Amino acid sequence: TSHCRFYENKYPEIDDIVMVNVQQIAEMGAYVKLLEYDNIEGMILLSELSRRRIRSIQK
Amino acid sequence: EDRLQAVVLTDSYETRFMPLTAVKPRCLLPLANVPLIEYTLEFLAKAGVHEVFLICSSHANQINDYIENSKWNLPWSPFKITTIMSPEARCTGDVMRDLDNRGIITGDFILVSGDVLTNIDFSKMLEFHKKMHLQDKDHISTMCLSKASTYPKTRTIEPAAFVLDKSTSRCIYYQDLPLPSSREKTSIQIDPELLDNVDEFVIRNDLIDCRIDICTSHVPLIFQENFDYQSLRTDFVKGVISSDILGKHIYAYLTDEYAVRVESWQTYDTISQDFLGRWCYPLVLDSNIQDDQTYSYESRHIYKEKDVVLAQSCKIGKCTAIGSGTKIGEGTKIENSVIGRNCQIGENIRIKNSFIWDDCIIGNNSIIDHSLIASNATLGSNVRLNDGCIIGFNVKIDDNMDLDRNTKIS
Amino acid sequence: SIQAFVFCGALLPIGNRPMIEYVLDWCDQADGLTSFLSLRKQQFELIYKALSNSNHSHHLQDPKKINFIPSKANSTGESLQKELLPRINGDFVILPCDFVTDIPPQVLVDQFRNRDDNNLAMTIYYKNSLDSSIDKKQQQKQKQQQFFTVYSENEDSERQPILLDVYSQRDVTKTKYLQIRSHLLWNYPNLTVSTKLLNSFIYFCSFELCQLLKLGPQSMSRQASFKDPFTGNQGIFILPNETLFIRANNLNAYMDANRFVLKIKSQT
Amino acid sequence: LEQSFDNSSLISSVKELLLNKDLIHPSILLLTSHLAHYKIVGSIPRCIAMLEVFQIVIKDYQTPKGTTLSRNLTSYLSHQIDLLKKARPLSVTMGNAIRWLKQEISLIDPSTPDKAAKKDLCEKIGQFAKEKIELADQLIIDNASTQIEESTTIVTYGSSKVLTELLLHNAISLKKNIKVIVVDSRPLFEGRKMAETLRNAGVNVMYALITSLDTIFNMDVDYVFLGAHSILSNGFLYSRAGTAMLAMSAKRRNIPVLVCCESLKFSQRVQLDSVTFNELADPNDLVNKNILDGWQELPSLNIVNILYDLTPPEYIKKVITEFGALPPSSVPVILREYKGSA
Repeated sequence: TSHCRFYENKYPEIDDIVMVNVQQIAEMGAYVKLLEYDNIEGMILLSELSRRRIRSIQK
Repeated sequence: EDRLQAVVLTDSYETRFMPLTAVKPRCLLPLANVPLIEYTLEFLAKAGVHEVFLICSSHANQINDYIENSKWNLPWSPFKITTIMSPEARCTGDVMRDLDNRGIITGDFILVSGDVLTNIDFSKMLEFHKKMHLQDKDHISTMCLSKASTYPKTRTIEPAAFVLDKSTSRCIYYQDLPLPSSREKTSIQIDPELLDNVDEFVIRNDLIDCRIDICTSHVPLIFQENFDYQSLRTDFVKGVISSDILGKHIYAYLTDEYAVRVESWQTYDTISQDFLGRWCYPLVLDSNIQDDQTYSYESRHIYKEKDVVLAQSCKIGKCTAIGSGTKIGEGTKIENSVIGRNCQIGENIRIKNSFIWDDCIIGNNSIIDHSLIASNATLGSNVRLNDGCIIGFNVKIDDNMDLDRNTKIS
Repeated sequence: SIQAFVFCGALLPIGNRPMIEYVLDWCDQADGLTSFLSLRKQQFELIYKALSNSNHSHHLQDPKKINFIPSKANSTGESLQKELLPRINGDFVILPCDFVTDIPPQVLVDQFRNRDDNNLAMTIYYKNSLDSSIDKKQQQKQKQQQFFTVYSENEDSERQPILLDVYSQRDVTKTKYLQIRSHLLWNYPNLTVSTKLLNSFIYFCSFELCQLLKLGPQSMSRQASFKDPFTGNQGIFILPNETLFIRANNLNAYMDANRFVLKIKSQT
Repeated sequence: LEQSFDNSSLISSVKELLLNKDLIHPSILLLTSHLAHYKIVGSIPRCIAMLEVFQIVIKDYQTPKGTTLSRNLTSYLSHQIDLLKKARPLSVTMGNAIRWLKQEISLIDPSTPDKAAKKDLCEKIGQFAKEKIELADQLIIDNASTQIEESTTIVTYGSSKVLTELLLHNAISLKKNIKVIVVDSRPLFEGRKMAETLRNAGVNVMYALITSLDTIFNMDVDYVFLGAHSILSNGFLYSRAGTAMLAMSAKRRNIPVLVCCESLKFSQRVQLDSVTFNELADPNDLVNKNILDGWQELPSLNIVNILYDLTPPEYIKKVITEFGALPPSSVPVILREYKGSA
């Protein structure tokens, strides 16, 4: 209807390279939605985003 | 110098207030809980006059019953007050030829038309008049006008072009001008033949009329012969400066502060909020002058008399006024709205921007916006008013009824 | 930045100095008076410029491009607009041909500096001066000029007065008899005109050469009808200005310049 | 002469520098004549104005013959600073922008062909005005909006700098009921600039004056907000004068006081007395034949005014910054941990 899969597997199977945007970051890291499976969303860790501690003014 | 005469000429604006005004005149309507004759009368008594002449073109008996029951037919009033009975609906002007046929007026006198409300010290207007006398022997009058420079376009009925002198403020010319709703009529004309020896003049729109003209007794005799005039300024001050009589110049004064006159409800609302706010110092409301009220003044512009029963859990916002003996109820809301004496407000009503007069039993849960209620017109439960309603004197309203914009019910 | 310009309009120098030398080296005395370049036609340049190029100790930097068409053979506006797209470097200033002043133009260029009110063009003027008495001449040619004289009461805008219209003797006062529009009376609600105002022709300028390329404002000749189109709606579009003062300055347009340099302008 | 405070040389009233030693930008002369003649500013309006006129003066390079861009621009821009120094003494939003700007001039390398100089100064100073000003203020809005309940009042003072957007946000963008009271002072009637904007947007503004300050607080009132010009190292606020009287009146009548500030505006210096480090501001403005003419030529008369004075930190309940809320006695920890390092 609106948007759908790439290649008939439900998730990005282990150690592939996709693209996201960061939605909000409070304490878990970002709630990144996957731009390839648009309506789906995952997340990501704070120490994984760079190595630097992210300022709120940088956040 | 002294022995100031005066004449107030009301009862020319009954076209304006037509759902009202057919049971009591325009001059007998309560602006702030008291019928606005004294808003002129206290002013021109502070001006120091010695006689006035109330022209009562309609409802002449319920003028003089109030006048004889006033504080002005008591033997220490600074002027004696006299009336003039009238056949109905005379145009203005011809009242002055009737005056000249009667022949009372000698000396300088106030041509106060309409009903005004002002703070201007008229004493400093005398020396402008006498400087006009000393520096011109061809004078007519002086016309005090306000400087409402921050707003054109919103002084409703007549916009005017008071084009006048730079130096001497002599009124050069005059012309009526159309309305902002009309995009069509776009021109005015000032023909330069009488513009020969002026060399410096100003043309303004930001001067609101207030019809307070003081003159000499020569100009009614001037007005006697030229019997073509029916207005005071659309015809006369044009038809006396337009090279018609030679050697008769008219002057006009500009003040710096508040001086205003009733036109209609889109001016009545504004002057009610200016007077009820502190924009009219010193002629203010809390001084308890007119019919010996008991108004107190909190902050946030609250006016309350004695014996006011404010019920629990009510809130009363900015710029309100409540007369004595009233009764509001639980859950009601008051904001920017004058409330008359001895009424009975019910439950949960949100009165806002509406001028409720005396003895108005308002039913429960019946919210009101701009719907000014005249005397004795009660309401009922769930009567949702809305904007523009000017519901008149003694109008019974049943329950659950809705109204529309400008529904001039009576 | 600033760019100067001179148009083309007794004719001899009276007060032992050419009239062009007055404007060229009295417009540059204080040091915003430094222009980028000035412009002039030829107009028998060997009489004027060969004497006005004296005393080379100020190091006068003069690229002066000479045209031929804006020398009374055409009206100034339509001949001028086709010679401004190759003549653009910033802000423009025009000057008349035989101008004279007494106060230097430092306050003029400063009044053109402090213009944060996103306006277009100030026109610093001055009326007729204090003459003696009733003239021993013919009828009084008082060109009725139409404008906004004094500063308005309202702050945050129009601290210099905004010009509104233009009409004149001999074509409007005998045909249309001083009519004034209502739309131009509501916006700017205090019109104030006078008749002694001498059009000083100074007429500073801005990037309205970058603005005007829409159709309609190219019809102006002799630099008059640029706010005479009110250009509102029937809110308000671009707006020019005006400025004037009280006394202590002089100029000349008509044939009273002889009495001016005789008994009003004495070089002492 | 009993306290001799009128001869405080922290401002110099000399004017009219005619010297053509340097290429002074005409836009910066417009900016100085726009500041000092008719004051239209607060502190971060001065910061944004100074920053977006230094934008233009770096966009118009005009480099000399033999001098590299890394070896001229700080002296040129300091001579650009000197005209503003003559015009009006500098804020901390002036100073903590210009020293950052000089540090970012310093890290350029002598290989720029004066084309990527735009791409690492214009874009970087736009990132400065984004980061340390505007989105920091967005964090101020999103942090202070949770500390206002519906149907309450706010007493600001003067012209706000950031919290005009806070009042507009909580008025319209969150639609909760609010009744702003704006109070200002002679001679810079800059609370009227807030009153026009807020009432034009349609919120219940009720203007006042600081002489009538008693009758504001006798109503239903809480949550005094205050714009800051700087916050000192101790906790002493520093803002437009007349702030501290409503601060001590507000703490006296046990209703809270807040200060909306950002981490660009904290200062390293220190004072505790009010008339120590301060600006005298043009004593002809306190007159408008006038009421009096000529305080000069009359022996033994003076006219003084003060722009800046200090509220003690006992009065401020809560300084709020874009990192979070904090007590005012704890401002050196953000002097040391976050200012400059962020």
